[PDB]
Amino acid sequence: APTIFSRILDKSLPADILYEDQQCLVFRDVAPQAPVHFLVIPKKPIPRISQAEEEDQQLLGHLLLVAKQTAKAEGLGDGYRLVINDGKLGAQSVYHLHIHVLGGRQLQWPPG
Amino acid sequence: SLPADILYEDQQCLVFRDVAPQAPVHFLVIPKKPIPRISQAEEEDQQLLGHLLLVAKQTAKAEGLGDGYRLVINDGKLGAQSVYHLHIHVLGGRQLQWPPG
Ligand SMILES: [Cl-]
Repeated sequence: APTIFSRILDKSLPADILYEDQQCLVFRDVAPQAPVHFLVIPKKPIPRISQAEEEDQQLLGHLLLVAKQTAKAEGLGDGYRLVINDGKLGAQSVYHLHIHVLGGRQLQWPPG
Repeated sequence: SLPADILYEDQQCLVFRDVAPQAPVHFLVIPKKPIPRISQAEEEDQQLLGHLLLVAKQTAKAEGLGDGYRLVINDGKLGAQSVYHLHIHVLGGRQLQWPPG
């Protein structure tokens, strides 16, 4: 049942943590696709965005605000990209909701 | 473009097809409040931002994206942000690659 993010959350797998509160955790991606690449994850183990529900509204907004706050802290003033992958066609890696934040280089278009 | 290209509307947001699609399904979720960039959202926007994500995933289901899809928000020049109003892109109907641009 638990994904590897369970170890990130319980600190049994050391990670470069940029932000933490009782709702979420932000840590660097160890397979980075940009000079800055971090993940914002809820502590509630919502597996994918398609499985979020109305009761998650506050949490989801909080994740976006934390993403943009952390982007500022990481010096992404010239721009960045937020990405959420759902399921196989979305190339979702781990089945625990995560927002990717990529910056520090020019992002291309299309976005994959 | 036609009125039916607005896939969803409420007092908080509008959802409409992208006329320069990058996938067989490609639509855009925008707030009615004119937040220019995600980097300029503020704490007061918490509920609105969560609503936009829920609307994105609800509309993805309505558009038949049951095998996966991708949400993208671009900020500024390095993000390739193309209009200075907040847009959540939703892309589906094909395999999305990695990296995401
Ligand atoms: Cl954009």
